[PDB]
Amino acid sequence: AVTPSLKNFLGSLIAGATVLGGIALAITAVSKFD
Amino acid sequence: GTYQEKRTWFDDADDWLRQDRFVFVGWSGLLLFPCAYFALGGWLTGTTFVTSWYTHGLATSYLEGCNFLTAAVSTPANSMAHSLLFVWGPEAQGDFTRWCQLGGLWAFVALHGAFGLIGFMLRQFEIARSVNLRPYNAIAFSAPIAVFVSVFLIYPLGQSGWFFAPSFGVAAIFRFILFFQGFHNWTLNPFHMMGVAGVLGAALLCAIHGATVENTLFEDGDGANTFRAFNPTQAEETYSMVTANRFWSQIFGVAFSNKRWLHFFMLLVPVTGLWMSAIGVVGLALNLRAYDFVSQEIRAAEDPEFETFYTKNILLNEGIRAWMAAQDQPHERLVFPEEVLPRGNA
Amino acid sequence: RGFDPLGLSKPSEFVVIGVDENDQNAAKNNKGSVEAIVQATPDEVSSENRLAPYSEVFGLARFRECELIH
Amino acid sequence: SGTFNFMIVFQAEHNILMHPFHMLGVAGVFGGSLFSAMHGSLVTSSLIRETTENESANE
Amino acid sequence: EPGLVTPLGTLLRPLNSEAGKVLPGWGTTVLMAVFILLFAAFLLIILEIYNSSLILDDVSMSWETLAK
Amino acid sequence: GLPWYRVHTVVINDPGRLISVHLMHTALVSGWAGSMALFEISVFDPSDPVLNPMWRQGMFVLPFMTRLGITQSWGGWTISGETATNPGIWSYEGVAAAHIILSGALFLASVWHWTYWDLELFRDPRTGKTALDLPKIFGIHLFLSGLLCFGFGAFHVTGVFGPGIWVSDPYGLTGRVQPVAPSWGADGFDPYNPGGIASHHIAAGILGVLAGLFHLCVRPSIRLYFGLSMGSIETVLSSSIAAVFWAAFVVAGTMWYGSAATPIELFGPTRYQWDQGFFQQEIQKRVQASLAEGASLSDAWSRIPEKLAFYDYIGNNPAKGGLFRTGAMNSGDGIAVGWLGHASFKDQEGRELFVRRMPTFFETFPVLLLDKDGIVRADVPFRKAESKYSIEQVGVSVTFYGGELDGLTFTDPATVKKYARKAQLGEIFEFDRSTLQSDGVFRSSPRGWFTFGHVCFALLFFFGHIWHGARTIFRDVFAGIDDDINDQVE
Amino acid sequence: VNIYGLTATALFIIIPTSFLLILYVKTAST
Amino acid sequence: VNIYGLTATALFIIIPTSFLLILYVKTAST
Amino acid sequence: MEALVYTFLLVGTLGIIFFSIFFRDPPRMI
Amino acid sequence: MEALVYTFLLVGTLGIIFFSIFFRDPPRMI
Amino acid sequence: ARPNPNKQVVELNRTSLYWGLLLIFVLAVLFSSYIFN
Amino acid sequence: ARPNPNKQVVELNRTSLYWGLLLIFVLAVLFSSYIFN
Amino acid sequence: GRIPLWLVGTVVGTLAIGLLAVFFYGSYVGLGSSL
Amino acid sequence: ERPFSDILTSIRYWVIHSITVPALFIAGWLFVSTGLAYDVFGTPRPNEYFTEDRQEAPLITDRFNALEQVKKLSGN
Amino acid sequence: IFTVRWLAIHGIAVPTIFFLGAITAMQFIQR
Ligand code: CLA
Ligand code: CLA
Ligand code: CLA
Ligand code: CLA
Ligand SMILES: C=Cc1c(C)c2cc3nc(c4c5[nH]c(cc6nc(cc1[nH]2)C(C)=C6CC)c(C)c5C(=O)[C@@H]4C(=O)OC)[C@@H](CCC(=O)OC/C=C(\C)CCC[C@H](C)CCC[C@H](C)CCCC(C)C)[C@@H]3C
Ligand SMILES: CCCCCCCCCCCCCCCC(=O)OC[C@H](CO[C@@H]1O[C@H](CS(=O)(=O)O)[C@@H](O)[C@H](O)[C@H]1O)OC(=O)CCCCCCCCCCCCCCC
Ligand SMILES: CCCCCCCCCCCCCCCC(=O)OC[C@H](CO[C@@H]1O[C@H](CS(=O)(=O)O)[C@@H](O)[C@H](O)[C@H]1O)OC(=O)CCCCCCCCCCCCCCC
Ligand SMILES: CC1=C(/C=C/C(C)=C/C=C/C(C)=C/C=C/C=C(C)/C=C/C=C(C)/C=C/C2=C(C)CCCC2(C)C)C(C)(C)CCC1
Ligand SMILES: CC1=C(/C=C/C(C)=C/C=C/C(C)=C/C=C/C=C(C)/C=C/C=C(C)/C=C/C2=C(C)CCCC2(C)C)C(C)(C)CCC1
Ligand SMILES: [Fe+2]
Repeated sequence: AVTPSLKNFLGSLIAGATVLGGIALAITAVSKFD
Repeated sequence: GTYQEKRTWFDDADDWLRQDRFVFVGWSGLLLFPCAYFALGGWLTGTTFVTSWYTHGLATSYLEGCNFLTAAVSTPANSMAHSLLFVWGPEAQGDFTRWCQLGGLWAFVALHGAFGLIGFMLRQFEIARSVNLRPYNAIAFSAPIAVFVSVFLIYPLGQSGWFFAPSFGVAAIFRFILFFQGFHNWTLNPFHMMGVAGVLGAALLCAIHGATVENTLFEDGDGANTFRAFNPTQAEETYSMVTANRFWSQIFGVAFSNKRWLHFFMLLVPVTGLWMSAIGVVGLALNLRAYDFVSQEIRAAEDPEFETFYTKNILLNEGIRAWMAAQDQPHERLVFPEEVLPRGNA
Repeated sequence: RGFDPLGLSKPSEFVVIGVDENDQNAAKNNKGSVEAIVQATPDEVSSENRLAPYSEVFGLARFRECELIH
Repeated sequence: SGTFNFMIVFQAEHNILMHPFHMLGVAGVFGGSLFSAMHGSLVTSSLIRETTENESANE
Repeated sequence: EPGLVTPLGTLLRPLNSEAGKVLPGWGTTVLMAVFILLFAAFLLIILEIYNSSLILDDVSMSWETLAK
Repeated sequence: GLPWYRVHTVVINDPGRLISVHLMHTALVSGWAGSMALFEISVFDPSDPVLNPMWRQGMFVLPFMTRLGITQSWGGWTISGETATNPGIWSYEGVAAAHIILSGALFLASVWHWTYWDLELFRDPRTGKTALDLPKIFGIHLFLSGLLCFGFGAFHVTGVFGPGIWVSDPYGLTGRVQPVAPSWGADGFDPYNPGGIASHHIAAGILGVLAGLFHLCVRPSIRLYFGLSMGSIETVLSSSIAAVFWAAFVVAGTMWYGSAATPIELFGPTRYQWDQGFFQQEIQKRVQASLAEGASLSDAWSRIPEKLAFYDYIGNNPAKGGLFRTGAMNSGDGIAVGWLGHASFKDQEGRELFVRRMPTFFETFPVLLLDKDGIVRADVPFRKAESKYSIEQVGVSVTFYGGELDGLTFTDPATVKKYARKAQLGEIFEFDRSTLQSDGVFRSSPRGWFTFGHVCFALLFFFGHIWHGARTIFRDVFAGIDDDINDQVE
Repeated sequence: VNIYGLTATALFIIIPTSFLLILYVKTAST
Repeated sequence: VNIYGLTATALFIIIPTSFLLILYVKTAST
Repeated sequence: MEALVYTFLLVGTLGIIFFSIFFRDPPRMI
Repeated sequence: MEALVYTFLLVGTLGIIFFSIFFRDPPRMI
Repeated sequence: ARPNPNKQVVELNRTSLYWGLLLIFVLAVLFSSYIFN
Repeated sequence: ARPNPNKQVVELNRTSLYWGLLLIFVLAVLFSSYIFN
Repeated sequence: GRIPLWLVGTVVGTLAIGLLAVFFYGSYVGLGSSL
Repeated sequence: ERPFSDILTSIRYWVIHSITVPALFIAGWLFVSTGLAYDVFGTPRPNEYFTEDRQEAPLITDRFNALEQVKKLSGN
Repeated sequence: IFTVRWLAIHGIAVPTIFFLGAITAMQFIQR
């Protein structure tokens, strides 16, 4: 079923969403600071 | 525009991103700056502390005695050969200090360098559209991208491994260059012979146009420091295109007459050179190399009197292959008696 | 029965943009820009078209017929 | 091919790639080509509009 | 001046008719970005499968697999 | 007037001539394929498929017909080992004549749309000028794209109405066109699964239809219009050049690495089957399958097929080629005539020695005789003056098992070197270098040539994506920038 | 000799040579 | 085959073909 | 055979270099 | 080899005959 | 020196292009049978 | 039908003829060494 | 400003060329010194 | 503000970059001199290249099984 | 002070002084 390979793979996409999401919440903090 | 649509959060973010500043961020800065910073920072980390003793079997760091010339972020071993070597992936499995030991810090730099070079080329687009210029600076930078992608990515994805990629170091390039002479005979591929003419031809247009302008200048100051006499907002030009035409027309025979065509010719000569050398590496990635001339290998086979410098080069390629490949390809586990390698005498 | 989430039968007004310049024997081929903000006019089913009769895809009278034939 | 033998025999006897003068000259032409591709791009990319679009920009 | 009118031209005429009409605002753009980010995750499935960077239990990815 | 490189932009304004040109380019591409097929079936040799196969003959468009189920000629021969009962109308000659009559049809349609370029279909209402509803015209083609994609999977691969696709065994020893059933689990993404191919076209066929009905009905946003510049005919060009080299890297990679869509018995083995020892872990596997019951060596090697000892030969590897070495692989080192049997190299004390194989890197690798354990015992040296490991001070003899030299011995100092040099190349063979006047140096399989073309084309199309991508965004300042742009000074 | 060697060269020379001559002769007659 | 057979034909076709094209294209541009 | 095909293409390049110097398009000022 | 060189020159002649009928220079009166 | 006043122009209309190209191909159909022998 | 208003003309001045013919001959000097092998 | 710039660059430029001499000194001694 | 000339002349600049600068340098000295750098990255010390088992350069020759194999070749 | 220009300097200037502490101590490591 689930493998150590796919467990680490689905750890990578949620790692990817925190980075791209954290940057998208970084500008929207700064751009609303004007 | 011109119908009063409202402003969304994305519109507000764009003004901060395309605000004039000491360094331009833009939208491409989100792709450029965290991918370019980790590339060279991942290069300086690997060349300083990270070994290569497990991958190739040779020291490559300042922490091992290698100087600036002999330090290199080395390619992974040929065991993996096409894995991306993720720090979470099955060849590493989360452990960082064992991830560097398998040469996986090479792929951290090569892959974060590729998305840097996409981002830097995108940087030249949105700055040009902001200042409303033409995109030819972006179009020239594709030729460094075609050299990067073909040599560092297409070539290992055609050969048997990431092992045979170049390593990000000074002397490590110097074996990759010497790899291609013995094992490929890369100096007789005409796609490299058109690469050289692009490089040496563009070096010649950098030296003439920089000197023709500098010696046909208009006397506009009175101090002999002639750099002082240039108000950059002036309507007239600073040198004499008529005189510069007649100089090379009588020195060389044919000269330029068109300042628009000239600087575009300086654009075309280096870009065509690298693009016609990215094609040659593609053939090497499949080992479709121009190694031999058939009608002279036959003639040298039957006659020990005929030779050229070509047949003298085929022996020297045998001297590179039969000698360095014992240590260069350690995964091949091969050893040589000192009688099986070709020599001359004494 | 008042069941319409997602606004699928809302009167969806449009805006029309003029065409741009191909005009190869000219100095600048500009852009298309905004001309008029028209309103949506559904269920004109004029029969000179014969392959697209209604004036609107998102018109309430067409989805009624599309619910029934389904 | 006569040149290509001279490049090989030279580096076998003298190791030209590990000499800083060959390192300067290599930077002399990689820098020289970059300074021609970059300069020649920006002059083309700042040309003033004087012709049509069917006619070439060199006119 | 007029063009030329054909039997098949009048038939396909309402297809090439509304050239210019757009939706105001943002439209379905946020819904479009959902399908891109899924399809980008879909390619990282079939790449890291085919790189053998993620290993599944029923594939084995060789020539033996093709023969049952 | 124009330069020589802007001559084809007279078409960019009016729609009607652009069909006429796109018909003319379509007439050539088909007319190539009809010409390439008739040229090649007139030079095809259906005699010896086990040993002078289709791929070694050096051949381009005929495996792409065989893969979708064309195995019979009007000449009456087949591929797999029989003759034609009846070829039917869709054969090698008939498909070849199918494209040419198609090409003469599309030639004439170009001539019509060139003369009657001015149609009321193109001049839109409420302006009366040449325009194209570029989003809605995409839905009409995207609908019909997946509809052909759905029809190909449900019928032509599944075998409900079409014939199926080519499916082999793992080792190329057999295989032909049968219908296959789609696989829907995680095995459908195994690229060596043929069931993933039929599963793909049914799944992606439906979604393209659903996307086709979407883009017909939903107009694009005004914010997304001006961003991607929807109102110009070239923003689709720069993206269609962008899409097609994403295709061409995928198509080149699955040819080079091998897939279920590139069977090895049509295109020849990869380079990754040589160096990984894919065949040597099968030949040695089947020897132990017949020595475990108990037999002689010449018994088990007599039971190994002649074909599987032919795939294990470095002269079939496409990476052992040359860029300017033209033509067939059979022009390289002759038509293969027969297999010459497995050589075995015995010491003076009878200890069997092993030949270090040649990697696909060095043009020539010097011969060696490793022992059972992997230590150099004998070799043909360079320096014959000082020599202690040479074979005449060792006494290596060669024995053949099957083939043509079945159960022979040689201790001759010339003949042992003459076969130990051949032992680097995998298995030993006999050829005839007088039939095609072969030169003796190898070439590359069409797996190797197809990979070269569709990377050089793809990496060139990357430049085409930039140039037309930069032309759409910077369209207003193509003719040179305006007078005053000095507003940008800080 | 490659029999197709000298005739792939000859077509490579003469066909783009004759291409550029046609464009030049119509130019200089203006 | 005459090795010079197909290339004496090819030069016989292409060189007077390209001769007449040059004279025609400058004519039709008048 | 090819030894005279090579020398055609060498002196062919030297042909244009003669014509590109003395029969060049003369640049006219203003 | 020559069996395809012959058929090029046959259908080449039939090419001009197509172009000489439908793409002829139209004879304008007076 | 002086411009030559003998400058004339050469022309070849389309109905003469067709006699030219049909001349060349037809005798190329003729003689190519003999060149290959 | 109507005359097409997209009729443009193509030109190739003499300084571009010389870059053309010198391009073709030079790489024909280059690659012809490899075609004959 | 307060400190003149010219003896800022002298002190830094000495300590940069002072820093380079260590790496040449460390080339003959210690690791990689070939002994 | 700060046209980059006044930054390198002010005394508030040199009261900040005279304390954080050596503290960043001395911490860079300790990272290697305490042996920490050999273990946080994994390069072998000069008394650690050859163990008693192997007496030549290491070699992996297995793709998925490298993690436990390198830990044997490390002598650990 | 958190400026885009300041971060660009201190993203580079801070790790480079940390590394010059390393290489200078690498020169005094005996065999
Ligand atoms: C935007 C800049 C950027 C880009 C383009 C990359 C790109 C890359 N990085 Mg780098 N990286 C970055 C920033 C970036 N990184 C930053 C800021 C850091 C510091 C934290 C790193 C640190 C880093 C390390 C340490 C490594 C990489 C690696 C990689 C590569 C693997 C990509 C991957 O697997 O992501 C996969 C994820 C995505 C592509 C995101 C897609 C978005 C998804 C699809 C949205 C859906 C989310 C959803 C909620 C998921 C639901 C799951 C649920 C069912 C549980 C790739 C070349 C690896 C590498 O170089 O390979 C050797 C590696 O080891 N990166
Ligand atoms: C789908 C492919 C495609 C299409 C439809 C176009 C269409 C266009 N291009 Mg683009 N282009 C493409 C691909 C494409 N291009 C690629 C891949 C590149 C990178 C090499 C370029 C680079 C490019 C540039 C740099 C320019 C164009 C220009 C043009 C315009 C006129 C072309 C012209 O006058 O050529 C005329 C062509 C000839 C007179 C003959 C050229 C001879 C070629 C080089 C070799 C012979 C052809 C070859 C044997 C056929 C093999 C085809 C191959 C695919 C197998 C037109 C809008 C021009 C433009 O936009 O200016 C307004 C322009 O300046 N294109
Ligand atoms: C029941 C569901 C189902 C199933 C079983 C399949 C089955 C399959 N699909 Mg399909 N697919 C489906 C639904 C399905 N599909 C749907 C609903 C969609 C959306 C329309 C698609 C869209 C789709 C696409 C777009 C592709 C597949 C592919 C595949 C194949 C698996 C991957 C493969 O062969 O690896 C081989 C392919 C890859 C590993 C893809 C590599 C992509 C790389 C990243 C591109 C590299 C280019 C890039 C620019 C780098 C160049 C520079 C570099 C050299 C440095 C297989 C036949 C792939 C295929 O064509 O197979 C050959 C593929 O590309 N599918
Ligand atoms: C009347 C229909 C028809 C049929 C049945 C055939 C049948 C054949 N042709 Mg012919 N051909 C036709 C029309 C046809 N052709 C036309 C009109 C042309 C002119 C363009 C050609 C040009 C042509 C050439 C040049 C060649 C063939 C070849 C072939 C053979 C194999 C085809 C193959 O494997 O392609 C496989 C096709 C693909 C891999 C394409 C996949 C689609 C790609 C990925 C594009 C997808 C983009 C699209 C937008 C998808 C998005 C939608 C999705 C999201 C839903 C086969 C005998 C080949 C052959 O063997 O030579 C004789 C060959 O070389 N044909
Ligand atoms: C070896 C030669 C070489 C180098 C070092 C080089 C360097 C550079 N050229 C640039 C530009 C250009 N160069 C151009 C044409 C050319 N450039 C050429 C050759 C070179 N160009 C040639 C031959 C041409 C002719 C076609 C153009 C047209 C431009 C520009 O416009 C551009 C510019 O604006 O310059 C100011 C800059 C790129 C900015 C950038 O992406 O940084 C960001 C950093 C990134 C994206 C990370 C790259 C990571 C790389 C790919 C891998 C990592 C490598 C390690 C960091 C270092 C390894 C070093 C070992 C080999 C010792 C930079 C100064
Ligand atoms: C070392 C040599 C080795 C062998 C050489 C072989 C060369 C082969 C390549 C030749 C390249 C020719 C390219 C085109 C030249 C051109 O456009 O000139 C244009 C000039 C224009 O000059 C114009 O002349 C005009 C005066 S007038 O009108 O002509 O009287 C004047 O108004 C104007 O300003 C002036 O520009 O035309 C001429 O005046 C001279 C005629 C040139 C055409 C003949 C060239 C071919 C014959 C060459 C010799 C035999 C070679 C055999 C093969 C053909
Ligand atoms: C059974 C077929 C077998 C294969 C056929 C192979 C044929 C090979 C030989 C072709 C002979 C061509 C001789 C010259 C023709 C000519 O001058 O036409 C002149 C006409 C003028 O028509 C003009 O057209 C004008 C309209 S417009 O301006 O063009 O829109 C109009 O004003 C005017 O009255 C009208 O005269 O030009 C055209 O309009 C059409 C373009 C013709 C040029 C292309 C011909 C070559 C491609 C042929 C197909 C591919 C073959 C591959 C080899 C090239
Ligand atoms: C990998 C990694 C990463 C990254 C990191 C980084 C990014 C780092 C950085 C780093 C850096 C950023 C570094 C830098 C460095 C620098 C240096 C080390 C320098 C040196 C120099 C020298 C030595 C010299 C100098 C000089 C010159 C130039 C000449 C003259 C003299 C003088 C002295 C002045 C991440 C996190 C992602 C993840 C984890 C891991
Ligand atoms: C009219 C008509 C007809 C006829 C038709 C025909 C006869 C057709 C043909 C067609 C054809 C017969 C075609 C052909 C084509 C060919 C081609 C199209 C080719 C191409 C090629 C190319 C393009 C190449 C390129 C290249 C080079 C140069 C070299 C190599 C590489 C490359 C690729 C680069 C009929 C009776 C049926 C009916 C109707 C009417
Ligand atoms: Fe300049």
